[PDB]
Amino acid sequence: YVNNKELLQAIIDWKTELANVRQNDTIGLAIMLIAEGLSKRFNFSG
DNA sequence: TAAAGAGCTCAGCACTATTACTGAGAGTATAAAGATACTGAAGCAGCC
Repeated sequence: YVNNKELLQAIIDWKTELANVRQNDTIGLAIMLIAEGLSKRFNFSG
């Protein structure tokens, strides 16, 4: 799906900003992505 | 002797405080996981 590392980056960055409102959606798109990919796991998707 | 006091405490309907107790919530950091048939109607598509 998606490089875990870049996600660490984005979230570190929203950490730093929340240390000041919203967050980037890059990480949010990736979240949708990973949710939907897990959905196709084998116990579920049944 | 026996009708008649005044009270000693036991059925019989609540009440408040209770006690499991079921629900709402908040933590979660390995993975990449298909054998109708027909008619019709606008839209699309090429043309002088």
